[PDB]
Amino acid sequence: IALTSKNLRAIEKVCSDIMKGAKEKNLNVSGPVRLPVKTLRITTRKSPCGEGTNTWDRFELRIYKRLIDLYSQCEVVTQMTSINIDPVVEVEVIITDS
Amino acid sequence: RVRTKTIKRAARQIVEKYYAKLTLDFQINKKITEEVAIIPSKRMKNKVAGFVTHLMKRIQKGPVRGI
Amino acid sequence: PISKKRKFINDGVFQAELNEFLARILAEDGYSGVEVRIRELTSLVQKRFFLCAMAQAESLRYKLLKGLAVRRACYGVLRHIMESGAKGCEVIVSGKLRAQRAKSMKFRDGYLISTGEPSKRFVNTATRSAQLKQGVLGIKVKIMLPTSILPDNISVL
Amino acid sequence: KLNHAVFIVITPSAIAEKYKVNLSVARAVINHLADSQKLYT
Amino acid sequence: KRVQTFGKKKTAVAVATVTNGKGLIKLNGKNLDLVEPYILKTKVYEPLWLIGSGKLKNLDIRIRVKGGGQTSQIYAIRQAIGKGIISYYQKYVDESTKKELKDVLLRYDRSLLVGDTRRCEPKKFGGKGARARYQKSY
Amino acid sequence: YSYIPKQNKKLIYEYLFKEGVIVVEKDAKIPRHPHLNVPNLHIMMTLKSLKSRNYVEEKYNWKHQYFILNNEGIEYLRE
Amino acid sequence: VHPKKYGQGSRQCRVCSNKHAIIRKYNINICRQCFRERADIIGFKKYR
Amino acid sequence: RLLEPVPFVKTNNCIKDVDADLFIRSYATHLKLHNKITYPKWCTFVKTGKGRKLAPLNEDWYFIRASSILRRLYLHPDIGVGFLRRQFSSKQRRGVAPNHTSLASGKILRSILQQLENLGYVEQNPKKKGRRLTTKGENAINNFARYINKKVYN
RNA sequence: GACUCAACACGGGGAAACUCACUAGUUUAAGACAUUGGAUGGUGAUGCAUGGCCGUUUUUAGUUCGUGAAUGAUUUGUCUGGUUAAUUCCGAUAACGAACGAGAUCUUAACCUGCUAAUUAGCGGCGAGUACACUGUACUUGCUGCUUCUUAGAGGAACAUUGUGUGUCUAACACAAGGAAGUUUAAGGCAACAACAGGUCUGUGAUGUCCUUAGAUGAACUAGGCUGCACGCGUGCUACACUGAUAUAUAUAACGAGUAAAAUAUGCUUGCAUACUUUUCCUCCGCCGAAAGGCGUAGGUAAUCUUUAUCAAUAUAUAUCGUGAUGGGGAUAGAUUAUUGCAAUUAUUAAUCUUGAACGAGGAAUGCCUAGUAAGCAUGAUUCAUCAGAUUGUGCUGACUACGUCCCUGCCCUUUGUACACA
Repeated sequence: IALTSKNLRAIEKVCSDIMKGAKEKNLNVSGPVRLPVKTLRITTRKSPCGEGTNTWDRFELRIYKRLIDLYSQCEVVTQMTSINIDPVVEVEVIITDS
Repeated sequence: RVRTKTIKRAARQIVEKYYAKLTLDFQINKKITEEVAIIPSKRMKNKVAGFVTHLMKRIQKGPVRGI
Repeated sequence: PISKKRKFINDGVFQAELNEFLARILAEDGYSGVEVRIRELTSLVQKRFFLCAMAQAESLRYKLLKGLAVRRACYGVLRHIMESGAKGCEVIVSGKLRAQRAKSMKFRDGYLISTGEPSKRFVNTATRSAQLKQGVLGIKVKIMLPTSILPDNISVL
Repeated sequence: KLNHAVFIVITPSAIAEKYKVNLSVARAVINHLADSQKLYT
Repeated sequence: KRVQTFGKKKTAVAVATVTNGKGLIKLNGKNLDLVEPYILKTKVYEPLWLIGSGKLKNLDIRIRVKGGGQTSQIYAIRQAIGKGIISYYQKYVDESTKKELKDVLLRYDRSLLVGDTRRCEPKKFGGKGARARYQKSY
Repeated sequence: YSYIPKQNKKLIYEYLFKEGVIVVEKDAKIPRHPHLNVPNLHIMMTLKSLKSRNYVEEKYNWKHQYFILNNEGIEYLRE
Repeated sequence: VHPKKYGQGSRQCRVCSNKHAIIRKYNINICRQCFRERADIIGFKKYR
Repeated sequence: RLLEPVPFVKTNNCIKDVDADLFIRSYATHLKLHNKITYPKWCTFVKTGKGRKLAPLNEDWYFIRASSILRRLYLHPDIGVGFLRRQFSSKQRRGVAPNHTSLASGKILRSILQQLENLGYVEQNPKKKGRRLTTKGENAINNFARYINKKVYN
């Protein structure tokens, strides 16, 4: 079960949900995986006309991705995530056995 | 470095309310200032903490103009 | 099966379409949320796929395209804004202005923070171009939401 | 304009200045006598 | 038993681990003598004479290096081995000698225990140079 | 030439009738429409004519139309 | 016509429909002129 | 001069505990003495790399390179031709254009690899796709490295 | 188009088709609506009709208001003085009190929370060894205590902190110590008020007005043009060598970026139509070719494959040269092999060979700069089918010198004189 988003507070609340749900269901769960942040950037020039001092600005989009693993029913986990999820976050699922 | 009027008047407003718990010690005065104040960021919180310490070190060596 | 970066930019592009769709169609009322009237909207979207500062700016635009005196009614819009509860507001209109000389007047009041990241977060700013017999008029409206609390606000009881 | 030849302290510069020779021929003479830069012997 | 410390000087990064042994100090798969610059061999030798080969005779300190320029990893390994010996003295060998060891280290240089914060700043606008822009002609 | 068969207008009129909202895409060189197995050159020469006849209206955008079907054009377009 | 699947003739800016100053980073496929103002709502937030 | 006082215990259990610089020259001399590989004739009319633009000017460059690739084979046990080309890549002066790094010519490295495979020091396998040394070659190079270590030690 | 800073590697402008706005031309209706009437479209003009955006004043400290006070324009507040990053504060004060601006705010480098944790990362432990030690090591195979190390969520830490001093003993500044941090710790972006008749209607179906539309100023295609040159002006690359030219070898980074088209067969007679996978990115490898380049496959929509227990160079250690326009240096043209692109001729690009200019460090003038910065060295990305000498990031090699001044220059303040106010 991995998540991806653009706003860190969204992933923070989503993660805070899944640890507490896992502790409530008392099932074996891996610890919160804090992946390195991947940042997307582009530089462009202001002044649409060719006159004036050349001025450029850069942008930054760091994308938050974290991993987790659980031994639980694929149906109950997707139901709880859908209950406690927001459209901004995108989540994928993978299960373990031991 | 100098200081700005906003945090200057912030440091003037307190002390007048609970100088009793405020002492000479910079560390405990700083611990007090976040307890008493409502500044939302750490930098100016500890800035005004140092400023109140700076006013205390001139307290009780003559008139202090206020408080 | 596309890369996550391309998925992110694609959804950003789709919401870039969505917000300008909102700007185009949401003219008979303010903003009452977005859907992830309604029948035609959802049909068009699916077929193509497979206090409110923005509303106040639109109201000031509709003002002038009715052909109303600007000076008499901008003050009324200002009263409406401070009755809605803004700390302050600023309306700037640029263009011909009933003459062949380009002018501009700013209507400042209240706090009206103008620079800084806190200004970016708190100030809701909108701009709009309105056609006119001999050109267009640019209207920019900025309104700061009432203050979490601003860093400059210091108070102790 | 070089003029030195090979026909007739061991540091190459000193030997070259002493015998009026180039550095390469000086190094060759140094090898001949003993038997880029390195620590002095 | 086994203690592990870290090293960050300049861009390079290193990992140190001090364990009981017979004086086997290895950098990656090579020896510290095989670095090539004897100038930096002097730098790695600097901490050793400040502590003691006799006291190192029973400790093995493995070292890994991954990244950075030559000066960067020599300084990184210097400070990493300083931290490793300090921690392993604090833990295993003895504490009475540790205070004198750290006193000698600081009275010789503060760069051994902790490195510098200097690093390359983001290249600015204007021109090729970071703190300079292009030549202009009137 | 570019003569447009009558069956083409018949099918496109029936399609827009049964749909009610048509996105026809400003591009004209694209061979086909995702939901129309028809060349896309004719659906413009018909749609601009119909709009100029003041029966359907287009809000317009960049490279997109979003033509809407009005209430009064249904009777005329039926036959 | 003589269309080609390469070069500036293959694709153009989506909003301004011009053949000049079109970026291909991350398949944005848009012109910088309008990208400057659409950047914020797209998500391209400037930090430096 | 080339020997220095070492204040820590060495291992000398393989090639990784000996210096490369003398290892390459010593094993090139051993290769010349043993005539393990050919020169070969064909390679001595071409520059080592495009950026070099000049002859190696040593006449033993093939054997000097063979032992270096052996060293690299042991240093990490997965060798291809791209890694060798990148390692032996050199700067190239493009005339009036700025200097730019370019790779060396890969045919000489391919020939060296084929000759080493013929000698059996290296083997190819699907798993661990890069070139790696056989156990026989590994122990032989271990004993050879220890011999060199003792020769330069005492 | 743009003409001092504030034009001239700028219009993201590295132009074989278009791009293309021009030329020699050729076509088209792609003229909706009610033969005919009749518009849309337009890189046609107008930035001196405009909107928005931007570049300048301008990275500086300045701007404004309420009330009060002093025929009027106006003045004060907004200041003699001290300090500074700054109308930043202290202070005197017909002003008192406010608002914007500055500040402040937020990422990176940077330490800690033995926090919070582990995929694709690491620390280990042992399951079997490859050779040596001896009473583990370099390299291989598999699983599992744990997260300082690889990384990142939150929080803390720095506030002139504490002492020795200067200072109206006030605002501040100085030295020493701890500390990763004592110039806000350094770099960033937001940039007030007002203005330029600054640039842009060639970026837009943003845009009025004037103009064109069948022989189009719409679109498409054919050959060209910005790549041509007595010359001048910049921006840049290469050198003028011995701290260097040539040859090998070892120790090396970070930001990066990466998946409506091929081929096969059938029919007709290589081409057209038809169905099947994906060929349509980086690529590792094994081979053919010095190379350029080519064939077939591992991997990856990506901390997993390029590649990252490591992709460049400055070095580095040793050889030749030993300062002689020399072998330096590569302007110059000739011969070719290959790819890119339907098309490279105005030989794109390119491996190889031959060819062999200036250059002995540069007048008057002129530009840039105070610590990971100068400079050198490279290298990622941009447009890119192919082409960086251009632009914008990243890293390595870490310097000489102040730690101030107003002499020039450019601004700012006060006073002053004006017959100037398009100043």
